[PDB]
Amino acid sequence: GFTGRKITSQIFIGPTYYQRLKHMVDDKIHSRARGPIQILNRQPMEGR
Amino acid sequence: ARPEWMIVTVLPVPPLSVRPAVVMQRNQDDLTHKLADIVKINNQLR
RNA sequence: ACACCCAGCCGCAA
Repeated sequence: GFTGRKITSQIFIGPTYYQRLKHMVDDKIHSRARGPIQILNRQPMEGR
Repeated sequence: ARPEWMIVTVLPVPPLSVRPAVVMQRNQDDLTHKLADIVKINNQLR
């Protein structure tokens, strides 16, 4: 795609069935900076 | 440490930091309920 | 100047 030169090997091509999974990149990202604090432990709380 | 100290005759009551209580957005911690039962039975026996 | 209490259970991620 970049060079335009022929790829020396021959790539195996064809349609196939893929699926999208529940596990999202947006749902799994998480960052914390001195936010909410647990009442008992006086520590950071349990998850995003 | 002494054997008289080792057997218990006065029970230490922990502060509310040990046994926090929170209102729903006043529920008591279960340790608070248990030590309340302790002092209730102590008063009954008294 | 924030607002949401906790136990239990279950499913699930690598």
